[PDB]
Amino acid sequence: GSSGSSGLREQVKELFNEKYGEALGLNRPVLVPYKLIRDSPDAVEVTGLPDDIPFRNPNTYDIHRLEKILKAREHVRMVIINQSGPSSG
Repeated sequence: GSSGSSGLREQVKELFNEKYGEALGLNRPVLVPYKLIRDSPDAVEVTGLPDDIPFRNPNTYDIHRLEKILKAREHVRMVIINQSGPSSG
């Protein structure tokens, strides 16, 4: 319930998605199966995120977190714990 232009949200979206891709060893951004990771916390590892900020759907965070995350976009790093992905899609 605010006025302006919700961009960060999307920015963060592509961010987490971007990380996933790189983590998957791909060269393209891929959505993050938070639903899975949720039930399976030993599926993908998420790090680099800002302190005092967990790792969940970017569609909930606040201007701060949204920014913090973005402020740690270069720090944010994903590591495939248990999943393994194919090559050349």
